[PDB]
Formats: sequence, C-alpha cells, structure tokens
Amino acid sequence: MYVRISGRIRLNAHSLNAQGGGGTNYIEITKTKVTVRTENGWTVVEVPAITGNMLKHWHFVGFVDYFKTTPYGVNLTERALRYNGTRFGQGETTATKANGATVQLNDEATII
RNA sequence: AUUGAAAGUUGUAGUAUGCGGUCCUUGCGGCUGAGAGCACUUCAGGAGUUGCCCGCGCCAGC
Repeated sequence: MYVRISGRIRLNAHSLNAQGGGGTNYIEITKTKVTVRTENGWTVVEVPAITGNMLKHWHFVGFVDYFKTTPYGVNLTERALRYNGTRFGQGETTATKANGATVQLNDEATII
C-alpha cells in the first residue's frame, strides 16, 4: 500500500523548530527562502519553516506509540522506547531489543 | 554513437529537553457655580331698553 497526502494547515503562535540553543538568549526560529510571483518576475522571500527532519521524527514517535500497544510490540529497539532516532550510529556492531535481547547487524533480513 | 562505451559523492539524524518579563503602588488631599433684583406702574363690562297692549267665570239651576 502506497499513500500520498498533501494539503494546508492553519497555524498561529507556534515556536516550532527553532535555531538557537536553550542556554543561549534570543532563541531564533528557522527561516527558509521561497520563490513567488508578486505580479512580476520571480522573487525570493525568507519565511519561517519547519524542516522535514522534524516531521519525520514526530512520525517516528507516533508510529512507536501506536506500535507499542500491538501484540508484536516487543519487536522494537530499546532506543525507540526512548524516542531516540539514532539508528545504528558510527562505531557499533550490535543493537539491543526492547526486551533486552541482542541483535547482530550483519544482514538486513534479521534486522528488519 | 565521437578522449569514446556502463557510472545516485549515497543511505540513518528533533539545533533539542526545563523557564511567571514577576513581586509592592489611592491619579490622592482642600473647593458655596455665590452675593444684590416688584414681570411693576394707569384701566367702569359702560351707555339706552314697559313683559306692554285686548279679555264677563259667563248664561238656564223653586
């Protein structure tokens, strides 16, 4: 099954996907350039935006939440329960399941 | 079909997690919209005008 969704969302008073850190004063929101008409040739304007990484991570969070309750919820990484998106970072060969069982990252079949 | 023929610089990644622009504060105290002032002074509801003129309580009644 393949599905595609596209639409518009109203959204006001949102500090989503800021730039600066917590300890730094004046946390700034992310900006991105877009190209529009303005009843003449093409012009680029800088507008607030939310990156696709943020959306993908929150989809991951929702999927983990809705897959935990299923009877096959044991088949999950321990990092997933922590909402940790770092899947098999640099410098490791084995991973830990949700129940504590170890899994070897040798073949894709067993991993999936 | 030619320095030629095939050739992903690629796959995973939340610049995040917490945080009262807050606590105290009389736009308050005193202050006559007050004192002097005739809506007064002179004015006939007045002069003239018949409740008039004619009229049997009447004739027959032992």
